[PDB]
Amino acid sequence: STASTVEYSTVVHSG
Amino acid sequence: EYQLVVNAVRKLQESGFYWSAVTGGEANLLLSAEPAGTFLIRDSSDQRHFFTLSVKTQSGTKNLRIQCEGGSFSLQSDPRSTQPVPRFDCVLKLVHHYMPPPGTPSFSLPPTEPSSEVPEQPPAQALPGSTPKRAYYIYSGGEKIPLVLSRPLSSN
Repeated sequence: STASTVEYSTVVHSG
Repeated sequence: EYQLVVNAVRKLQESGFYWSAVTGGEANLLLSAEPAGTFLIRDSSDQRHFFTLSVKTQSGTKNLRIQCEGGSFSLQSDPRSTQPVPRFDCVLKLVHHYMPPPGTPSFSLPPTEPSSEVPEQPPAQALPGSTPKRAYYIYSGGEKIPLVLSRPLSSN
């Protein structure tokens, strides 16, 4: 895919 | 918001661990191709008033960005870390998630507290009843896979 690359989610939301 | 992120890059880039010249995720991923076991943050394109950081692991490289809330800096939107003050050091609080706490390992010179023969002892130094709990890991779209990351990038 030559476009969207900086994809991701989150880290240790809360607990 | 932007001022908080930009003011952070100024102090964060001064460390040398910030490499401005790659792509959003491609910049952070380069750490896996060179500084293995190291994580770095790049300056998002566009107005260049934002930076994203990603780390390397056996589950895949992930990138994360800081979120500006009114006048506070946080990698999320839940105020579960008001330990510090409002408008404190922007990315600095977020850096704890991208890496370990500041305070070089050096300290004057003499060992304020020696640890020679001393069995039966609570190993609690920097923990005076204060721990905001930190950790960086990727979510399996349903399963939280905890990963421990804490390595600074040293050029090369």
